[PDB]
Amino acid sequence: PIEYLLFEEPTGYAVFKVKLQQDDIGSRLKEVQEQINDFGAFTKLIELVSFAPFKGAAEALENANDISEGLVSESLKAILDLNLPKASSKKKNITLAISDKNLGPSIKEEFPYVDCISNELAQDLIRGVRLHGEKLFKGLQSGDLERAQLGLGHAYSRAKVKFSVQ
Amino acid sequence: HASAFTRTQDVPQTELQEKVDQVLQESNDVVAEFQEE
Amino acid sequence: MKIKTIKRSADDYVPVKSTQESQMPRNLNPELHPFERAREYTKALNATKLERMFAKPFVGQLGYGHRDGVYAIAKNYGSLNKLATGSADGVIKYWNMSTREEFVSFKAHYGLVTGLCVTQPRFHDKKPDLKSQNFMLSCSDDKTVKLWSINVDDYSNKNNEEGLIRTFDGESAFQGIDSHRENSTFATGGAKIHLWDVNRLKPVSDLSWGADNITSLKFNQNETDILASTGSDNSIVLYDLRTNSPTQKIVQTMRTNAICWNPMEAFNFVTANEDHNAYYYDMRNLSRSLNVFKDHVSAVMDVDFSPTGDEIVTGSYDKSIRIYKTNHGHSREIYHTKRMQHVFQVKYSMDSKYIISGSDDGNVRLWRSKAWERSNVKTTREKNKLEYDEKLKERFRHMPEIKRISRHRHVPQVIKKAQEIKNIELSSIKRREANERRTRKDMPYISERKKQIVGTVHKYE
Amino acid sequence: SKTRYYLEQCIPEMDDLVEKGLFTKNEVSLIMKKRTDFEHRLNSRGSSINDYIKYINYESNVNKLRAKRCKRILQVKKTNSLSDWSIQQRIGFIYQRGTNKFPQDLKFWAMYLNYMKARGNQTSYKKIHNIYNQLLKLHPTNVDIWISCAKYEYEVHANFKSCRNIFQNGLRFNPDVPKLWYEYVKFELNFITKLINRRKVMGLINALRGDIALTIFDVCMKTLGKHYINKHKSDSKMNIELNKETLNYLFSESLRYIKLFERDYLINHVLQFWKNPELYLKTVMIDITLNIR
Amino acid sequence: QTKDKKLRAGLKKIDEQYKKAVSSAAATDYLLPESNGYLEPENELEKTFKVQQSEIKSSVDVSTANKALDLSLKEFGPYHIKYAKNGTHLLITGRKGHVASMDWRKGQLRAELFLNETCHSATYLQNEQYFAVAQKKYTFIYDHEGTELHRLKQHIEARHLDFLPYHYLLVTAGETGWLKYHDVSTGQLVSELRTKAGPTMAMAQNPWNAVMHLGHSNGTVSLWSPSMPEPLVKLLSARGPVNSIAIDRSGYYMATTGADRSMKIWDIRNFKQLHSVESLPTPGTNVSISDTGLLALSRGPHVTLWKDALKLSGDSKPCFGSMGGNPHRNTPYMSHLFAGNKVENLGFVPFEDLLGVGHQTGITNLIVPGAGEANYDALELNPFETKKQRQEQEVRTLLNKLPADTITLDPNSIGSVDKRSGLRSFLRKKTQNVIDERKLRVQKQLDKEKNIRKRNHQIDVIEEALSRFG
Repeated sequence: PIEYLLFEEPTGYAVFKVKLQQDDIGSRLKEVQEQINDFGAFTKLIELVSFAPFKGAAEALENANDISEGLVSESLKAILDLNLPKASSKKKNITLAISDKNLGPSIKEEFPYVDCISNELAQDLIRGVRLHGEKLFKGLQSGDLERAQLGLGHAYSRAKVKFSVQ
Repeated sequence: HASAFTRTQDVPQTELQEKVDQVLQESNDVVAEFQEE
Repeated sequence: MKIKTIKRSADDYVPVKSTQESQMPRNLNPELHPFERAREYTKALNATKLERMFAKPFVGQLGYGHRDGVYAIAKNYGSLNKLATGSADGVIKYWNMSTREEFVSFKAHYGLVTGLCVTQPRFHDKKPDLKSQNFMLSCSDDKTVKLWSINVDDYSNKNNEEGLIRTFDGESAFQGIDSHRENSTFATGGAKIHLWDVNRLKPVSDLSWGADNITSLKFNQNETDILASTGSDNSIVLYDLRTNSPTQKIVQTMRTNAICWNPMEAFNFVTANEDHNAYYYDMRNLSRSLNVFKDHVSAVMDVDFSPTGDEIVTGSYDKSIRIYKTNHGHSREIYHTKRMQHVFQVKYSMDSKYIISGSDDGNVRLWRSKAWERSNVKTTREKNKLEYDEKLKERFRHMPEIKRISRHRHVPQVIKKAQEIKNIELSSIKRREANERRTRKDMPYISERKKQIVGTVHKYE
Repeated sequence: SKTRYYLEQCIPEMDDLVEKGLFTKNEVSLIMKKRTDFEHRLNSRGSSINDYIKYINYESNVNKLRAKRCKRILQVKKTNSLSDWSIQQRIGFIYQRGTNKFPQDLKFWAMYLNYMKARGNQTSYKKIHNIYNQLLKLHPTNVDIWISCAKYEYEVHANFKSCRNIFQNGLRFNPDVPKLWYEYVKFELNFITKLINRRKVMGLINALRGDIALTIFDVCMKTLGKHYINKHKSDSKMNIELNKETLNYLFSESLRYIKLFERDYLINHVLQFWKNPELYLKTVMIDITLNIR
Repeated sequence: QTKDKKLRAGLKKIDEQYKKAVSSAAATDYLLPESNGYLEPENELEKTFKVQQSEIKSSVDVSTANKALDLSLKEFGPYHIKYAKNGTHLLITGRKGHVASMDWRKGQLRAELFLNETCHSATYLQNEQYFAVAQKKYTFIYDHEGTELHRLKQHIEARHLDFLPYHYLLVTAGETGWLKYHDVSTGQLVSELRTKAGPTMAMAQNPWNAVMHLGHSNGTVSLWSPSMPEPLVKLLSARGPVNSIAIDRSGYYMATTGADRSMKIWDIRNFKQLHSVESLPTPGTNVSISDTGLLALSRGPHVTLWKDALKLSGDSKPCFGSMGGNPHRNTPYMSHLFAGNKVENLGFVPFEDLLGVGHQTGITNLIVPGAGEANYDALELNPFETKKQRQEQEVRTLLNKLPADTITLDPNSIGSVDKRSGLRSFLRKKTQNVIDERKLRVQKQLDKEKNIRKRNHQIDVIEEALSRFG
């Protein structure tokens, strides 16, 4: 039960739907790690469902700062609101897989019907997604990921140091 | 299984939602051999 | 003079591109496909050879394990990764099988642990977190039942209270434990079994046929008010909860070390019995047994049903662990190692793919349920080929060559020699019974399923 | 393999089509040849939108030929067969595979939607809504597709509540689009005029109305100012210059709102909030021309 | 039908599954890609055996008319023609030394071998690559370039070698009266049988059964398998020697020609000869069967093709000329005759509609409208094969080769079910003998008790007075 998983990206958020689970007793195995490493075996597990890009670089910087501090952003709340199915708020909650235990409780507070997961298994899925990157986007447009990394890294670092034209 | 059409939580989440909602609330041979064999 | 000959559109048969994959026309005419039985037989033979070559049952073990031998195992029925193991030293551990590591390690008791169970209590003072914590229930030798929390990183929607929620002091030495599910009400079998509530320190009710001890218990899966108990006057007693009373007693010959209900029929259960046997009983007609499972050479120690409800895994006092199907009555497979000894507990896993087996050398080794089904997700072509080979081997199973190479499993020499000695002894007993049948007139033809029941109490007819 | 699976799915309607006397065996074989060609060209590597579109076009032509053949060779408008819905199901499945493989093609998404709306008699409200949910999940920042789904629902079903929620979600995703703000105000005034004309015909057989659009205008100007500040957010001169650029932006937009624009009262509220140099001269000339009107 | 509901339900379940399988087979028959070719006279005055190869070459496309070859290599003897099982490679072996293996469609000579030692016959064994020729004495396995891979020694004077591809088994019928099954994968003489009758004049394989048919000097054909050293069956077919035999692809009909101007059409699966063509002016040299049930006869300057001669009707017996156009007479479907050539052998092309005759000057492909079957199966044999696809299918066939002893008369016979120190050593021998005598004694006692039990199962005045005195 790992139904959806989130992935943050320098050009916005991506929400994937998991189709088949690797069995969680042999998750330490050579064969499951090798099928994570191979691309053609990953798409049987993960298909993209939504991908909302950031508007501008300043919005990207502020949203990255909010992810760093561990809070939820307006765009993130909008994406999850559009994507996740509203189930009953008492039993049978919808399972979202994320990467941060610190990000867990804010997601849970904003959506009482969702349940965050950051396991070794969820970290393995996010690791595979990060490894395969633009091949998983099926032709959907994105910026050059590495150029986005460089720009956002410099902007975030200048913000945390308070660099100055003086 | 939620969609973009219906409202999800039935509570205003933005200022747009709450303002328009409160104003609408105001507005209400061979043969022999073979035989041998 | 109207003629037409056979032309081939070469663009149809070989594509104009280079990346396009060519078509593969198929004509299923049996005149065109000649050797049905021979091709399918050799495909089954190559399938069994590849299976016997790819049989690799052992996958790993759970960390460093325990010190003095694993005597209690309790899987988590809700989740999939979590089990609890309990040594005879007194320490209980809560293994994450995913990472093959522990969560915590509670040095629990002074004496041995005699039972473990995992659960979630239904407190009336609050609703405890079903999600950030799990709960364990350890049933000791020195007259104590201790209920523990485990902080569990399953969900991340929070961010104290690590160990020993509650203790239940006792009067007799507790020996077995199980928990009535969906109601959080646990029964402990000591010298007389007590039904305990989680929120009551005193035992709520007493269940006792007679004043003899009880070795083990187990609730049934469906229709969850039915309990079954194994007592050391070699007797199986079914208990009931909604009438709050003992229900029916059957007295066998030798003591039944374990019992296990099956999760897909709700009134069948298998008993691991000390005369090398596993008896598969119905509930309502206890005057006979539905089946016998026969292939051990020492005392069967534990049994479990696969959650599909069709296979039984049995661990024995001999250092070996067998897997049976419900229909056959003989061992489908035997697992064994020089490093494992006296397998005292066996639990089939919860997704019906693996078999955890706790031996008494202090190691909890988990194995595969079939020695071929790899954990990786497989493409449709390979999955179809795999199911094809399995179905074909099933069809041609009983040919002599297929049977020889499918049954040739290597067994340790002590088990092999003990099995053949047992066969000599049985054949000699059989010929003596045959000579007695020749001489004497009135002897009963005892059935091999009704043989081992000394007597039932509620004699129905 | 998978192509064999799809052609075997194609078999039985062809069986019924040749069994009923409207297609001979040679025509059946030629159809199956073209089907094998299209299925292999789809399933192979390096396939393309051109291949999917050509497949759809050929199947539509085959359906039209079958319709003409059924109207001619036996003069029945609808046979009680399997094929008559089978070909349409095949086209729907082709569109499904195309949008599963290339989920970036706006033109293919639009072809799918126009096909389903055109045969919308036999289709489902729920099916169109599933298509729109899939597309809006994939491309959430396309005000064209947001406006398209809202306008479809408003002009076909006139579901005011659901179209309102559609616009609310679209504006939550894209605050930066004055075209989206413009179209939301357009829909709101169309709904108000529809309601007041409903009241007029009610009186025939036997204002908050502007204030909703006024509030939409107010929150529009606020968020547009914020987001054009965020785009190119530095000293007092740069602050003043970006302030004046944002002011020109918002006031050209409010001029477009006036061009969109009862009407006198709405323009009064617009110039009110505008008051809240040369632009001031533009305001007062708008005032004197309104007093002329 | 039995009156047990469990067996009724089980057999009905098996029956309905069988029905679903054959109906899906017919659905594939709808999915078939192509269609056969026909020849129709269209009138009453026009007869099908009046057409000519020039007329058909004019009336068909350029691809088949370019495929239908006519090679003339007059230097060496009457040539022998063998196609590969795919239908793409051709192999000719002259009578003196010429052996050529050619792709023949794209026009590439794979391997040319000049051998002064007089060759007789040769076959592509498992691909286009390896082919086996016969010589004056020995048999030779040859590689794809033309190099010598192996000199098969034991196959001495191999007259009629032939290969069978599911078992990977190379039959070599010779002259001393002998037949050697030789596995080519492991490289090992699997079976060696002696033919008691005489020099095996003709030979062909039943392909559905994969058994060997020899035709002896007596006038009998004989069916053999590499398991047991006697013939499975023997059929008196004609008198004198048997010149040639051919067997349908379905493995149902046999056509034999014998030197006393005789032709027999046999049913192999039921061993009753369907009929006997006796009106034969010259003795028939060769006889072949196509894949579409079409029969080919060669008298030496003449080749004749009959369509629908392989059934049980009285009209299905082929004749050579009808009086006034009798419909109940089987006129020859298509004829041809050469100038002064004696056709050495002939074989249909596998997946086109041609038959190649090899004769004294060379090679000729005669176009037939309905010779070969139209649409092949690509899992088994592909006329279009890339190199990786070919070698992969080769490894696959080598994996799923069938064992030699499986070759029997009924290819379903696998499925049947049945119920099937000094003093110590001396005294040990003593006690062992005593124990064995003890076992035999207790066996005799049990037998005596069972005999008396069988007896209990089956059950003078002075003698009555003296009754109980014994």
